[PDB]
Formats: sequence, structure tokens, C-alpha cells
Amino acid sequence: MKASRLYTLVLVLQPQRVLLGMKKRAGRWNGFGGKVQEGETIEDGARRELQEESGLTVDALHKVGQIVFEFVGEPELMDVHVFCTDSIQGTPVESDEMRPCWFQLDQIPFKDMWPDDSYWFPLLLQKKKFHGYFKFQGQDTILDYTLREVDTV
Ligand SMILES: Nc1[nH]c(=O)nc2c1ncn2[C@H]1C[C@H](O)[C@@H](COP(=O)(O)OP(=O)(O)OP(=O)(O)O)O1
Ligand code: NA
Ligand code: NA
Ligand code: NA
Repeated sequence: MKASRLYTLVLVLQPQRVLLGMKKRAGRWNGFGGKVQEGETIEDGARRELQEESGLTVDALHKVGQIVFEFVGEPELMDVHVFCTDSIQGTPVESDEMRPCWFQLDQIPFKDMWPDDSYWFPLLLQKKKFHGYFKFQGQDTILDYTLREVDTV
């Protein structure tokens, strides 16, 4: 089995809307996150990436899922720890690399999100926790995947 590198993904989910970020430099909407750094907990890495990438701070996050991504032709797996929060501080900030935008929860832009999000983000919305795995050929094609609702992440 390949080695895996730790990542975070943060969904700011309010009762009627979700905040996503568009990659500018591209075209795909995603939650906020990035690589976990040496010596920080995964949750602290998620908080740090949210602040670095969007400007938002949060006191805490709730872990809702974990998804492992495999890409054909790449040696490492991405082990993505997925967090949610409903409570924010500040306004999101656009950078050279990311543009944040709110979407109503009847306008989730699935066609412009990673394809896997169509499978797990419905579970997140139902207050469910999940473990997933997706194997991609390039950015658009899933060759294999597993998804399971779990009681504990
Ligand atoms: N298939 C997928 N579905 C999804 O919803 N999010 C994915 C995904 N594949 C990767 N991601 C997320 C995980 C993580 O939040 C982000 C990938 O991390 P990045 O490459 O953005 O890390 P960094 O911000 O550390 O990188 P740099 O800014 O290049 O240093 O994209
Ligand atoms: Na980042
Ligand atoms: Na980073
Ligand atoms: Na990032």
C-alpha cells in the first residue's frame, strides 16, 4: 500500500448556505484546506489552512469524515480529514489563488466541484459521518471508490 500524505478540508456550513473557494490559478470549487504541517494536530492544521486560505478564524471544528484519494501515476495517497463548522468569525477574503463564495444549499455547484463531492457531501448535509476512498485517472474520471457511513470517524 502506498504511503499517504495528510491533508485537511473544511466546509463552512450554515443553515441555508455553504462557503466554497474557487481555484483561480483552476475553475473548481472546493472547501478550504491543505497539507498538515509537522507538529500540529490535524484539527489545528485545518484551522490554520482555513485562516490562511480564506481569512476566517474559528474556535473549533467538527470532524465529519475522512477520504483517501489515489491518482493514477502518483506515488502517494492523499489522506484528507474533513471538518465542518457552522460558526464564523470575519469575512472571507479573495486572494490571487482563491475566490470564496457562498452558495445556497439548493444551488450546490456539484458540476464545478471535484466529482467525489457528489457522493459524500450529501452525507455531510444529513449530519452523517463517513469514510471514503476514490481512485482518479486525472481530474475527472473515477476508476474505483468506496464510501461508508460511520458512527465514529
Ligand atoms: N478529490 C478531492 N475532493 C475534494 O473535495 N477535495 C479534494 C480532492 N482532492 C484534494 N482535495 C482538497 C484537499 C485539500 O484541501 C486540497 C489539496 O491541498 P493543496 O494542494 O491545496 O495543499 P496546500 O494548500 O498545502 O498546497 P500549496 O498551496 O500548493 O502549498 O484539496
Ligand atoms: Na493552503
Ligand atoms: Na499549506
Ligand atoms: Na490549499
